[PDB]
Amino acid sequence: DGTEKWRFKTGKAIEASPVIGEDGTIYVGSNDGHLYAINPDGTEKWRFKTGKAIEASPVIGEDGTIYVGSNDGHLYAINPDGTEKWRFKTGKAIEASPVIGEDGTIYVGSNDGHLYAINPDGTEKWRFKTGKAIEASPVIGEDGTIYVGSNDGHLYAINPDGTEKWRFKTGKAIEASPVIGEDGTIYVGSNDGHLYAINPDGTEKWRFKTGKAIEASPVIGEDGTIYVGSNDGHLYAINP
Amino acid sequence: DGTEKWRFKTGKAIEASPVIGEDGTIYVGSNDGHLYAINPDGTEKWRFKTGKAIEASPVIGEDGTIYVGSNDGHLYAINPDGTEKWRFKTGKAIEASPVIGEDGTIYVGSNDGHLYAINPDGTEKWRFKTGKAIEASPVIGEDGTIYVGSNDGHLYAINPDGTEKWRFKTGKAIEASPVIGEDGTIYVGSNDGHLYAINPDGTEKWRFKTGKAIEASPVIGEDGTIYVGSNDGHLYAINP
Amino acid sequence: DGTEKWRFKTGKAIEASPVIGEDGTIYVGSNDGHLYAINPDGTEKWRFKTGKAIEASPVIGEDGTIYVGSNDGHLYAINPDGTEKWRFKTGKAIEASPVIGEDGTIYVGSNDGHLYAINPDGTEKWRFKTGKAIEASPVIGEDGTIYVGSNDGHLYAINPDGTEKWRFKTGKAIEASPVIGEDGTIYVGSNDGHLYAINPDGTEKWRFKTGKAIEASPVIGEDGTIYVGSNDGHLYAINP
Repeated sequence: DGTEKWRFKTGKAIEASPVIGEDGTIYVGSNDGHLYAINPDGTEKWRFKTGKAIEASPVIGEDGTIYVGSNDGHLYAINPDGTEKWRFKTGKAIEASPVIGEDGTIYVGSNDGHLYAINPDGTEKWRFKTGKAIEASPVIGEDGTIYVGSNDGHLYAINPDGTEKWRFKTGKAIEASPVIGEDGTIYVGSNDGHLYAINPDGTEKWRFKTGKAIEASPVIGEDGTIYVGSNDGHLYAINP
Repeated sequence: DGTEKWRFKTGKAIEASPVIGEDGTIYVGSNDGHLYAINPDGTEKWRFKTGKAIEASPVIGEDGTIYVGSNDGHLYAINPDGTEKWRFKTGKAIEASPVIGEDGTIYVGSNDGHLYAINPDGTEKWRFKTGKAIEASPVIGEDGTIYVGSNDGHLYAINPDGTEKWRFKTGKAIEASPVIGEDGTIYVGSNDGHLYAINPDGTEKWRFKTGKAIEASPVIGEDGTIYVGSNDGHLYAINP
Repeated sequence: DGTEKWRFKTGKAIEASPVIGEDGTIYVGSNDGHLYAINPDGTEKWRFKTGKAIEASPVIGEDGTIYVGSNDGHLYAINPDGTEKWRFKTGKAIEASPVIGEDGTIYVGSNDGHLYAINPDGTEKWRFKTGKAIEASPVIGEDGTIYVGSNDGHLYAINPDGTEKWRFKTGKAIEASPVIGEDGTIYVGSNDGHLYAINPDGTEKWRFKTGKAIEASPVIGEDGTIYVGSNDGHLYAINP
């Protein structure tokens, strides 16, 4: 019917989608700086205040921990009861959701330029410096490789140990996460106008030219077609 | 009497009107990336190479410098002899001509969402955020239909062959990806404030009005409840 | 492979050059629907909210009223203090700037097919119906005849009372304003690839064939030579 079941009021705009935990608790971040945990009936289970607006959806670990990045520059790990498990400070805002690896390692990009890998107990496992701010979420390959784009124009493939597997130079800032095809091909769009297809070894498979910047990730069809939007007003379907 | 006096070939389409200098010189930008200076007899005085297509007409200051924006993202200041005076870098393409203040400041807009005021020596006086139009990744239904929301305010349903299956008109730009439910209902938020529920055939099933723009995708719970946040501060829970 | 399977136009957000008032204020219309008044120091003087994107530059009249068309269908009249003086509702989006006659009448085209004549107090003096959307501003000859091209392919010559003086058929949509020579000749470019020169009585003086569509208005040199760019790649100089 499309009728309102309930509405929950936070202090400022909600910019990131909510996420539902396994017991039905709904979590949403708000530009008022708080992460909210809402019961299915619409009543606040708890709030948790960070220092500034939360732009990115939170992410839930298998033990129920809630991970959220804040414009205050910290990644917060929050217990299911709303108490603080730990906080991990990067130097500038965190604009995109963290990602959790198989072993529970939490990867998060920061506007300070680094990709951070954080242990389940909150200590730094390592950092990886790039040229400029990281705007989009990292993506993990089937073999444990962590791919991350940077406003430095480069796509970085990072080993689980923190060392560089390789980098790939595009002409201009990358604003969106890459996507991994069925055969390990890594697709990523750049402000240079090109959609790039990278082989798992870091070599360029091909590149597809549009007229203006590509600002959202591509998505891959059942038959492997890659669909990408461009700032030139078109959606492109590209043969593999 | 309508006879050809001459013709001047460039690389690609000429999109904008030419501009005539004080001394009869005709300036014209080309999609070929170049700014051409043509003499009154049709011979070429000089050309000037930008990195990408020029879409808009150049402007001439009082001292004769020729200003021209390019899709390469730079505003170029050209001396009357055809040498570069300076260049001013923005993040994305410049699609409209600059305009010049009385004190000689050059104002230009960029696809990076800003209006730039540039001092006549090519340094930045200030910038003003004018609002970037955002677009989101497309989404694919399980029958193959590709769904993408547009800054013109439509959700487009595109068939796998590239033909339009239908379009659904919302009142303002759609900034976040649609989300499809079990029964195939297509959910999408608009900057007009509504969450829309579309049937697979492109007809409206219902609409749910919130106070302000919806900027992030909705999420469906396991019992069918639709959750969505709004720029009005609320997270709304909606029945199917 | 990496070759293009197809492309689909999803609607490009258009923006127009800013306009400078006589006190120094810079005016820009935005994708988000606002007209922004920016002080010369880069601070915001005010913002005026329309319902959808503004695609054409504002125009300022004698008394300082600021006129701006919106994709919400309305032509707006704003006071220098950013208050609404009046609004005028057309059937569809307004894509090109208005023009002000010598007697203060405000002329504007609409995607609904009509050219509207509006009094400085917001009431409708008349409306002229053409077959398809009006994409480019009208032009006023020195005897007060108002010329407007239309996507229906005709150039229309309208008397100041709103009655058709004459129409002139070209083969396809006219996208660019016409231009009037000193002897009264009306020059118009068509998507049929021809530059038309039209006598004040609506008879055809001549036509000049380029290879592809003409997207921008011709410009007349001081010696009468007509310059016009073409999508065929050339700039043409044509004798009067």
